[PDB]
Amino acid sequence: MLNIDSIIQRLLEVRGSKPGKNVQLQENEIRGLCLKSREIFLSQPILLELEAPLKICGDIHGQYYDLLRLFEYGGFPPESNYLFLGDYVDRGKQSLETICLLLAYKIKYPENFFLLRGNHECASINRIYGFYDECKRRYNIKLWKTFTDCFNCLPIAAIVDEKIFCCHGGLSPDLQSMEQIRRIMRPTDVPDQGLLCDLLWSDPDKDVLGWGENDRGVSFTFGAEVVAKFLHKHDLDLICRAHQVVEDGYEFFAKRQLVTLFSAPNYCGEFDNAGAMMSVDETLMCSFQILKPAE
Amino acid sequence: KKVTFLEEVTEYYISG
Ligand SMILES: [Mn+2]
Ligand SMILES: [Mn+2]
Repeated sequence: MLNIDSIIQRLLEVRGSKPGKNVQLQENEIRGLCLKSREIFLSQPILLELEAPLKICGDIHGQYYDLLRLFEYGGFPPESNYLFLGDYVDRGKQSLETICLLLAYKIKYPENFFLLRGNHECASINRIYGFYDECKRRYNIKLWKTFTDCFNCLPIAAIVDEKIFCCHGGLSPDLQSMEQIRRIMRPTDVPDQGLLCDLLWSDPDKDVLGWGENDRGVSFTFGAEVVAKFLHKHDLDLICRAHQVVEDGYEFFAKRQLVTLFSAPNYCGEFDNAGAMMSVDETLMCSFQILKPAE
Repeated sequence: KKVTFLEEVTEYYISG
């Protein structure tokens, strides 16, 4: 039995502190977030059907104080509805605080707050790129395994008002009907290839015609006509995805038929990129707020 | 409905 309000209050009370200040929840509280959110994820569709207005965010990668700023400008739940597109953990310094706040809001406002799976919500990846280390350092191995079982139940994609298709990575040459996504059973790991892999790993590329081998070493690239055909077959207007660092936080592809969102400013302290959040209003007019890193 | 886009982008700076 969670005291979700107590947990959220403690996560938010570090706002305004010198960036880097930790929240040390109890191990049992973090475990509780995982157990309860897993129930909620499994009870909801794996392909979400969402109604605007809402705000959509891309990668966070453990940049907790940047997540707090997103909420400060976007409005704290449930003032605004949110959809996050994955990659909550790794690389940044506070993956635990980040995923704990997101899971806590999912539990408190399960029909106003939504989280998709990214490719870093996968044990084979986040064992290496920082999350496992953070868990072992601050708590224990067992807690990391608990997060893994929770992540294995995240939904994979969302459609906003039957017009905006959202996922972390991108399209799949295997994908012909949305029913294929719906029939993916959870819990599941992410396979090294195939539909689920592509949805979390693939990228648009302006120089490819059709499908190409992705330079990442996983999945594919796809071109602008693949996007156009996808939108026409499924009666969609827009693909909204994340997964790539883009300099202004958002970046259009294929004459605004696809948009990439990335919400971790100055990623890894290397890229000097902005982070963006896309607001979708009830008429599906999309607008962008960006957080630009300054000295 | 139909997706449209606002031309005006809102920018915030994050010092530090
Ligand atoms: Mn990422
Ligand atoms: Mn990614």
